[PDB]
Amino acid sequence: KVFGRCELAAAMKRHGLDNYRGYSLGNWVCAAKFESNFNTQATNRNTDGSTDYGILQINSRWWCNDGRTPGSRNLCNIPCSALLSSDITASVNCAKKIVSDGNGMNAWVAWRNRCKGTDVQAWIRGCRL
Amino acid sequence: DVQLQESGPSLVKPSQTLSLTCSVTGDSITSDYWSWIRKFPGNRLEYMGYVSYSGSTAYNPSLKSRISITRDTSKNQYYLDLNSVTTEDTATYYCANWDGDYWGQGTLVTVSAA
Amino acid sequence: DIVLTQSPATLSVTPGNSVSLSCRASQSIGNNLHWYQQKSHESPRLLIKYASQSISGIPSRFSGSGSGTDFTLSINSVETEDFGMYFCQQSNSWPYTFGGGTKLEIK
Repeated sequence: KVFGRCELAAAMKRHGLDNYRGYSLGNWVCAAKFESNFNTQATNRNTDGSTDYGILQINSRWWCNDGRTPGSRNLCNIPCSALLSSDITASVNCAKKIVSDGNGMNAWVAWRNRCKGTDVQAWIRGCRL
Repeated sequence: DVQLQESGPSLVKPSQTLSLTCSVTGDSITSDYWSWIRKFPGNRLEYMGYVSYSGSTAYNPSLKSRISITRDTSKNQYYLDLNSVTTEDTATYYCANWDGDYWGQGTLVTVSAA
Repeated sequence: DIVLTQSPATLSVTPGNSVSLSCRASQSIGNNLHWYQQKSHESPRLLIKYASQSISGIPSRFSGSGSGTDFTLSINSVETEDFGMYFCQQSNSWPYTFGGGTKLEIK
């Protein structure tokens, strides 16, 4: 499923991402935009044999288990296939745990490169929330 | 499956340092976030803090920085150090993972001059 | 610090009836509100995750709802094993905080 910017912004607010651990809602929409282009079924195979899954490209080496990644840890205690749903519940749950680590949202490389230090609120502007 | 268990002194004196260890059986401590929660004599629960997989920590400001949460990969345990305790720190301490799915049995620690 | 207020402090019910426990946040926390059950000489047990997400291994009679600052924990048809303490907790902002708790007793 490919979300529209405002559609995801509204769903993410509904999933309590607005102001979760000091991050404004715009950070999450921008992040999803640059991590997966709002595509919930997006996947990317990495060099280390790990795969990033879902709307928020969650890594199979540290966060979810896809049964195919070497030094896997499954920090989110969930199967990677659960982050490929049109339902963003599992992806949001895991992302919240990821961000609760000291590195915060810096775990999302695309977010780092394209959102951090940018006017992130613009991503929820012009939306019926 | 995973199981947690608190251990350490149950009686300590004022101004000393209270230390508890949480032993984790079933999986590596490096595969989760770990925390410490305590219950005061009046059903008052307080989230003390947690240590992330990275070793980064979050401490409740209410502890005025007397708390320290560390871990030992080799022994597969994580600890809690609470400095300069007072009768105010008398409570039932529990260790549980960040998600709160796994909890220990809880251990009562009384801070007393006696 | 986000403050959680639970009402009522105590609730008396007859096994078989239904009850709803309230928890209000001094500030909005979206859906980041969790419910715990605690019985004497026992550590807390997670009943509901993020306002309304159910937990594997928990009776179906437990359900939660609400968002923002107003949340509720419902128990459709109370059972004897359901008597004990119930606490809500928010993870939206550090430090995580718990509500004073609501005690559920047999009528």
